[PDB]
Amino acid sequence: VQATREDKFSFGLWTVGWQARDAFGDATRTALDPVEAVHKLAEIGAYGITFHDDDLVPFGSDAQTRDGIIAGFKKALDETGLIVPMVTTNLFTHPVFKDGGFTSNDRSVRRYAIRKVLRQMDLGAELGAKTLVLWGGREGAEYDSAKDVSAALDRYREALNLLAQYSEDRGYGLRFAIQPKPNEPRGDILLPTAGHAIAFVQELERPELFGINPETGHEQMSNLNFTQGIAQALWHKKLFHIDLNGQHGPKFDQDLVFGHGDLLNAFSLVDLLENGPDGAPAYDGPRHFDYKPSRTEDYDGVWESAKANIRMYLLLKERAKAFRADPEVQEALAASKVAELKTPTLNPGEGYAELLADRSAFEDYDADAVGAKGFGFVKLNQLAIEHLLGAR
Amino acid sequence: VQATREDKFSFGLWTVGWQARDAFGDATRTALDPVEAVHKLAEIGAYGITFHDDDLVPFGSDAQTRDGIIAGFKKALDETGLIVPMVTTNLFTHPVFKDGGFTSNDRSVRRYAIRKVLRQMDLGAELGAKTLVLWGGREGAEYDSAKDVSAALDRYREALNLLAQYSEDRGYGLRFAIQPKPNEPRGDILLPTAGHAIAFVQELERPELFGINPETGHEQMSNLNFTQGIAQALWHKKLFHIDLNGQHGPKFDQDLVFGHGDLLNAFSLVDLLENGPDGAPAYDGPRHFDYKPSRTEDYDGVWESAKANIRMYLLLKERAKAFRADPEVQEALAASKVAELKTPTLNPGEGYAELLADRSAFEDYDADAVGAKGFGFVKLNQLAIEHLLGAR
Amino acid sequence: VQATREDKFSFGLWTVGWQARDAFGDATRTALDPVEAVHKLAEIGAYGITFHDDDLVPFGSDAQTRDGIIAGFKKALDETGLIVPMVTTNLFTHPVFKDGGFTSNDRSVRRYAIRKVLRQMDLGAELGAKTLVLWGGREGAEYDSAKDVSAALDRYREALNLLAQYSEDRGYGLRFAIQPKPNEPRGDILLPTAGHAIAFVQELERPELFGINPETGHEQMSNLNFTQGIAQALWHKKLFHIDLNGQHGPKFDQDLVFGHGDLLNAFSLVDLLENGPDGAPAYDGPRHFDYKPSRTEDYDGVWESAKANIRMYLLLKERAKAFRADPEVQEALAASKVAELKTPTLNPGEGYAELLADRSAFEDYDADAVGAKGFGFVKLNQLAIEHLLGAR
Amino acid sequence: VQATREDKFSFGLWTVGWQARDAFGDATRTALDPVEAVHKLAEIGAYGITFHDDDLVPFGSDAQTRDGIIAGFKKALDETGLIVPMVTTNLFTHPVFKDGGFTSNDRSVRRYAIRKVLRQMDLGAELGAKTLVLWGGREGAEYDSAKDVSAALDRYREALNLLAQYSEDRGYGLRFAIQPKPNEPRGDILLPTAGHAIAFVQELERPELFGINPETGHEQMSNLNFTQGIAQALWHKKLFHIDLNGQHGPKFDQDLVFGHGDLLNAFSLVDLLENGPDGAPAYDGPRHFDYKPSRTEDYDGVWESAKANIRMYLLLKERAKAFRADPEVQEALAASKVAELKTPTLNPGEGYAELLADRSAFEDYDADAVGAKGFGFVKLNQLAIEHLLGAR
Repeated sequence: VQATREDKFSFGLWTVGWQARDAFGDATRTALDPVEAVHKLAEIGAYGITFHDDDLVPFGSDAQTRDGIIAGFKKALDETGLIVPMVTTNLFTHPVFKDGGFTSNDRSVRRYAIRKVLRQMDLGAELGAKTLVLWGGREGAEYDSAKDVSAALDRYREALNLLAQYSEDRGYGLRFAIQPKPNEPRGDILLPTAGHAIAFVQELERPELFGINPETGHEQMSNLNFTQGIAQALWHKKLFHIDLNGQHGPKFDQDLVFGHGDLLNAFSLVDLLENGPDGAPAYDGPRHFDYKPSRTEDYDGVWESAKANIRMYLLLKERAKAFRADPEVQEALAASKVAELKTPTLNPGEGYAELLADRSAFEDYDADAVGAKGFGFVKLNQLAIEHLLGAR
Repeated sequence: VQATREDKFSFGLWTVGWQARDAFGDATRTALDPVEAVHKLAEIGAYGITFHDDDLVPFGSDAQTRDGIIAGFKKALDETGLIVPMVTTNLFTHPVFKDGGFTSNDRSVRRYAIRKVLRQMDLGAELGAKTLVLWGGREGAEYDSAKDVSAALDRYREALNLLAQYSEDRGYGLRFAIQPKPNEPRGDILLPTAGHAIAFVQELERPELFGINPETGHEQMSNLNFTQGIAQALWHKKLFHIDLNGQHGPKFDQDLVFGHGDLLNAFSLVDLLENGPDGAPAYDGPRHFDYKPSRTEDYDGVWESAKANIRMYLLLKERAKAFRADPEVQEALAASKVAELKTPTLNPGEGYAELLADRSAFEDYDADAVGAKGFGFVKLNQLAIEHLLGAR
Repeated sequence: VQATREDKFSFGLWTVGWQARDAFGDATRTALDPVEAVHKLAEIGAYGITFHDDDLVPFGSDAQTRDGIIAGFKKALDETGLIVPMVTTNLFTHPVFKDGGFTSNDRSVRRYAIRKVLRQMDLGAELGAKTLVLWGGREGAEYDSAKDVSAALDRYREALNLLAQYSEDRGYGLRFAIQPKPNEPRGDILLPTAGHAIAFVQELERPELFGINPETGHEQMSNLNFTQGIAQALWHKKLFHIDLNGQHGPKFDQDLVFGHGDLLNAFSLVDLLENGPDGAPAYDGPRHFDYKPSRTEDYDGVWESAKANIRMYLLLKERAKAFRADPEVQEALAASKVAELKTPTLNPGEGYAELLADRSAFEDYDADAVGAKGFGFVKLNQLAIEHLLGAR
Repeated sequence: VQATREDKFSFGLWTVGWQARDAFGDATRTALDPVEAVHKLAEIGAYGITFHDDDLVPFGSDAQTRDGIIAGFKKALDETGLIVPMVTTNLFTHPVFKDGGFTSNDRSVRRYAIRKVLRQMDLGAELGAKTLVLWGGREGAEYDSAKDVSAALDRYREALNLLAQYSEDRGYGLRFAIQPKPNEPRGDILLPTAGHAIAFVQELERPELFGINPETGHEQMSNLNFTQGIAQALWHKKLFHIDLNGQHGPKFDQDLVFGHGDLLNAFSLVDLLENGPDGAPAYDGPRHFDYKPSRTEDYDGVWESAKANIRMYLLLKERAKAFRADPEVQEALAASKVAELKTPTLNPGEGYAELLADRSAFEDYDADAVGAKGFGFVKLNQLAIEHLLGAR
């Protein structure tokens, strides 16, 4: 197939730009020029590009340089038609953030971190970004007695309340998306799952401005069901953005191409995002790829891997639609009573009083006869997979 | 040490009463009489006993039979002085619940599930229980297409709103605590971690009546930090109850004695609960043990294991107390800046305008000098362990 | 695609016959009659059936009874043309085996364990079985001080040496296949991975008679690469049998249909077993399915799930073949140097003296230049996945 | 507690020398001078130091430089009395090794990796090292079709056979220790566990010169029981060296101080190594710490962490000793029949025929009666933890 701008495929500058310096070895690729990145991505079908302040402008660039870089970057966008849907801030690389940005034990670091973000907000607003992604990669601990979690949540909240305040006052219209991750680089990161992140956001001052940006690999690092977590995020209406990639369970963060890790779950995820109610997608934001071209690859492998992300999503989309359109699947869905879950448990107007009065719901209920009937889930699963294999 | 009623140690009837029939073998123990369990627990120092409806009254007992059991039960409670702080309902054993209770795809099962729970609420309220624990062990799926999560959350919420209503109307004054679990017995369980359950609870009609009942091993099954998740539950003020046990990371649910799994996390958990703010404990509900005496043991091993739970908690408590009263530990805390996280990042009355104005927060900030100072976290962790080891 | 006797699909009596009584609920299916099982399996295309002693003859049947059952069973075999390629012994269900069979701390249980297996060997010999599978499910511990691992290995070895002696004296011609599992039902099981089992077998008196029977799901419970461990087993020539099923990482043993867990790894496994050395399979034994029909299914679900196992294998086989026959794949394989690994590092007759004399292997070697060339592994992976999805 | 040279504590130069550049941030510490490291370690009680060729001599130093560095290093060992018990080679950092050393698909890289190692062998022999540790960090893959495992094992073997030939011919008297790791940095590494490494070594030309160097965190990354795995290595007599550190289950490689991860397992481990047969340790080699001072620390934190390792080991030893010496433990050990596993299952000269004629081993055996006696394992376990806690 072919990607259109309506597919809304976006990529971070740090994805195709990863030089491949891992925890155990040196970089295997030279630095990627941002203008070239813009050009290369425009060519493969991306509709937008994202970045961390520091991916674009080298940490400690004088005003002249910074200004210089931005203007060249704006031209490239101009020329290519790519947009900047989201921007983020690097609060994890520099040694000053070793104990965190917003929740560093050191108060001076917290103040500095806020300033660094305000500044990226400005650039973001100027480039037309709608979302500010916040990844607290250094928020956490290696040792339990080293971090007061309650105080850290207070400080995290305190910093976000301020960012919302500023954005609203400057009229930036940004939405904020917290990105949860269980560990790496800290032994344990605060807001470890999509769940914890949603619960937190609900405690902010203007909760309507905050949501989450879950990443496939992060939930899988804890062996959780990504599709199921996204289904909950959508239920809450907190899916502000999504990062797609691949992972092979609980181990270091792999950042593989989307669909190169848990293929079955990548299939069900695409199905959930696209085969939304009223035919339409359940999610309309950017389909952002936060992945890394393997260290064994050169620049050709890099563009090949960028294209693979798009091809995987579109191939899966195609099979998810065929799946839902199959009359035999329709028959299996019915036998499994998937849609019966959408009908309220109670009849309209019934409350506990009427439920208590219904002998058929308890006193005369034959639990044994109901318990003997199967749901036909295995057959339904087998049909889904045969659709994925293109065998039907 | 010896346990006092003030310690509030409670056990489920199903813990010391587990007959040890696992997934691969027959029971190794004969059934425990509930009255006998009441007497034995009182004798080891428990202050309360809890139970699932089906633990006390065999599924399908006629009313005469059920009435008799309840009366003998109440007599034992009376005579021993034990209380019933929480009650729960078995919505997972009978074949009828193979696809869940409140969220089964089958509508009639959902109606029956609610009635089973309402009936248990009556019995709980009559025994004086203050909390109703909800463990949706069968709410979930083995295959992604078999369950509409959104519809499932709607149905879950629909059942919970009804229960709150009934309780409030009857003046039962119950609090509801959802118990999260990632998997087992379903491939994936809905509301998999404490975070997911908290975010869900926030969407109910009367959220103030709802909290969580997190279990040590359950969060460890996802390799998450239990103490850190408890800290967040406390920050939200949703820790209504707690289940203590042991686990060895991601594998089947072991239900070992508390402290027999991740000892270091058990230590930091007791520190968090007892050395709360203002000298006093941060948590005041029951310290409930939801564990299982190993299948290799006989009734002597069962009582030994019940006592081991209490000993474990008291030994860790003593060490946590000594830890904090150690001037060397205090000095390390000060050097690590733990308490400085409790100081607002912003000055009183300071807003973004003033922050933007502070050149010491950015323009004149020496990130490099700050970045080079060590936090002394290792030394702090070492003192903590020397206290646990009784080496200090 | 349809199954042939040549495909060698076999199933354990205990797979389709699993009543779905799990660690948290009652059985949802009635007992399956063995003669019935033989007939149904013959019908779906199985070439053979396997069983534990206790699956066929209920624990403690008198000889008359036992004798009667065997006679009926052999008749069913006869009529359908099904063989018994492997047999095993239940050394895990009965309470006497709570601390192990061959490695129980209790000497009398160890003696009894051996007698139970000798007895099963005679029956297997009688039915024409070629392999004796040994799954030491109760060998291991919950606590480190409870089991002397060294002594346990001595006793595991003592028992196996005896079994081989007996088989060899009697002329049974059996091969012995140890089945590794990391945990469940015990906290930790002895010989936890394919590797631990192979290393152990190398220490027996007649090692040539011993190999392993690895199970997809068991290696995945530790997050290991199943295909890669099978490759090592084949390298050692110790792959005597294989148990296929599905699993979703580290959690309780799921026993899903083959290919319903890690699909990518199911694909690479079929490629490995089938696209062997010549053109011929690299493995010639039974393709045994050790799975469980989900607890939510009735007998229609049971037969559907049996067929799904065969269907997944044949579908993956078909795509593995197509993958290897593709010119574009051939090209990608050439660019990634997969086949260059098969060429010795040393030239014929070269030793350390000649290597040391080669300035080009070190002194004049341009490591920087070589390190800059890409392997094109992502592209190769992408072609494989597209073959799997029937996209090419 | 004080460390003596008889304790044999060793540290890798790359441990205290780790500059704390992780996968997400820059170094937080400056480089450590080898000579200084030597003086500092001597000072905290270590008996020896180890290093990777590239840790001591910067990759690509001329012989003049190389020679100079070796001379100074040699002086420091001289003055301090420290020895070099083991050396290793860096076959993972440089980009050329992106697909492995010995198993790179590129033939030239394979020739080069061997040369790199022969050279390091020379230096090792000159400094008196007795063990060559091989950590195949880059041997493996991210994608199944990219690496022919069988060909890889052949090439791994070919390289090792040459190394042993050379050492034996030059009369170096080295022992080779393969260090297993499941993943990181490759998606999956060849020889993922202690078990796989042991099986592989058994296939070499001179297997008696080869063993393993297992690391605590490596086995825990797969959630395996490190103590039980060491016990197996000991049973095989392949424990040639051991790397101690801490880890919190399946996640990135943490490399915490020994005992700061799974503390209960750290305890059973010291017990296994020290309370060997007849008072004497079961293991005699170096107790090497392969850990990293947390990224949040400065040089102060670095030395602290170095001493914490020694401290942890000595405190555990002390408690393991006391545990075993306790008559109450001695009594519990007897009741649990731990030592009965040491008695052969068979009587002297007893074979299959005598066992088949023994009616007490089967026909007249009361499995139900034996199945009901408890093993008293929880109680023994509780005694161990009370000893660890200093409460006994």
